[PDB]
Amino acid sequence: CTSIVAEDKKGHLIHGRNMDFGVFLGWNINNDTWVITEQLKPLTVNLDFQRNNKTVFKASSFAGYVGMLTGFKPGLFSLTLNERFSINGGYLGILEWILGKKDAMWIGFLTRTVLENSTSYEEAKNLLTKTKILAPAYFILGGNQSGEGCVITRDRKESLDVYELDAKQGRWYVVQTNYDRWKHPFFLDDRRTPAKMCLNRTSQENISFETMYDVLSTKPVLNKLTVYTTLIDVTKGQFETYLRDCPDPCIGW
Amino acid sequence: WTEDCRKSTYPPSGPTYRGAVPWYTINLDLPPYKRWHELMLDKAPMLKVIVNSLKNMINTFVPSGKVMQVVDEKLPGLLGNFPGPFEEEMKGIAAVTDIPLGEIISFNIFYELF
Ligand SMILES: *[C@@H]1O[C@H](CO)[C@@H](O[C@@H]2O[C@H](CO)[C@@H](O[C@@H]3O[C@H](CO)[C@@H](O)[C@H](O)[C@H]3NC(C)=O)[C@H](O)[C@H]2NC(C)=O)[C@H](O)[C@H]1NC(C)=O
Ligand SMILES: *[C@@H]1O[C@H](CO)[C@@H](O[C@@H]2O[C@H](CO)[C@@H](O)[C@H](O)[C@H]2NC(C)=O)[C@H](O)[C@H]1NC(C)=O
Ligand SMILES: *[C@@H]1O[C@H](CO)[C@@H](O)[C@H](O)[C@H]1NC(C)=O
Ligand SMILES: *C(=O)NCCCCCC
Repeated sequence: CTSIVAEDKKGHLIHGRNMDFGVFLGWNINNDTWVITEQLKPLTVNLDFQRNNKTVFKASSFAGYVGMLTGFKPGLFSLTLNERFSINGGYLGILEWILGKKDAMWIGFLTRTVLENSTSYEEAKNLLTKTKILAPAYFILGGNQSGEGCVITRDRKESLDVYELDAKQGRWYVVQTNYDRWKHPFFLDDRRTPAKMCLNRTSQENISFETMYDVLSTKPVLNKLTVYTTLIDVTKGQFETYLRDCPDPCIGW
Repeated sequence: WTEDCRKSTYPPSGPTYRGAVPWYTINLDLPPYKRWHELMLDKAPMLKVIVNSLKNMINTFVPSGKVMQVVDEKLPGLLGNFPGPFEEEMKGIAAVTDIPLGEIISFNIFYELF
């Protein structure tokens, strides 16, 4: 996955993400695709969650999966989740849950609770920062005012770091793939550096839905695992997601 | 290796863009058991394809049937009841798609399972 929260010259927030998933079922040697990735594209749906014929939050999810991986509350905040890798991952977290310690929330469910029930960017931020979880994760969260955008690197029981926007110091975007910002990306899978060069070439002035979709279409930020691309605009209420393909030639991950 | 940053790719067109994705409206005023009924009636065949393709990868290590008996018969009680809307939301999805509850749960906790 790749999640970006950018801020144009006039303080407008654009939140874009790519959803990479599907290495686990293997490879389709006949047309050069991942088995799950191709099977998730016809399952991808957009969801207008309503209460009293009024939109609570919108989302992009896979049909039959009740948690939320991409979504926003119109005019409030936007939230995408990126997978984080760890030593044992969810497995301790799952073990503790079976043996009886249920004081922690499942990863898809918490972002589902935050999108459905949180009221502000600060409320969402506080809950994603300090809620116990069963597995590590990246929470990429943008707000409705200027400077309200951050990546929350999460351990199971602790917030390792929160990387926020600072336009005054020249930081107008936050990128996050699947590796800790202070650490280095795995040699064979660096999508964070091309994402930045494309954002840097685009310039803060020109960042928009069109240029944000541009960077998420550049290989390897676009790759065989990319199921969909979502561009969010919390203030304008716009929420578009598009199924993707990466025709040969294209990197696999 | 990286590629030259792409230009003029929006609105989406070309071999980069499989197609738009449809909107469904989920009414939270309905009880959780009935929230996904409309969506799952239209999407049940596609999710059944995944569970098939999930069985084939499992089969290459240990036989799948014996694996899936345990997931369906013993996992839902192993994990207990999930909080809030989710136990009912997943129970609804399991009934409308004719897919066992353990597999609907396995789908929904796939992140923790990696
Ligand atoms: C590479 O080859 C794969 C296998 O040939 C393709 O996977 C197929 O994609 C189809 C469309 O994306 C899926 O369609 C669904 O098929 C099931 C099975 O019969 C039907 O029930 C569904 O009704 C049907 N569509 C919907 C909307 O329900 C296939 O299931 C799927 N096959 C497999 C084995 O996964 C890849 O799409 C293909 N990729 C490329 C880039 O060519
Ligand atoms: C969001 O919060 C509301 C209220 O705090 C929750 O709604 C209640 O949920 C319980 C369990 O599902 C039900 O027994 C109540 O009837 C619900 N009340 C209302 C007024 O809806 C809701 O479950 C929360 N959503 C999430 C995803 O956690
Ligand atoms: C932005 O979010 C805040 C809550 O953090 C809310 O009070 C406000 O009405 C929202 N809209 C604007 C324009 O500030
Ligand atoms: C994206 O980087 N990781 C994506 C989501 C994992 C999806 C779990 C079903």
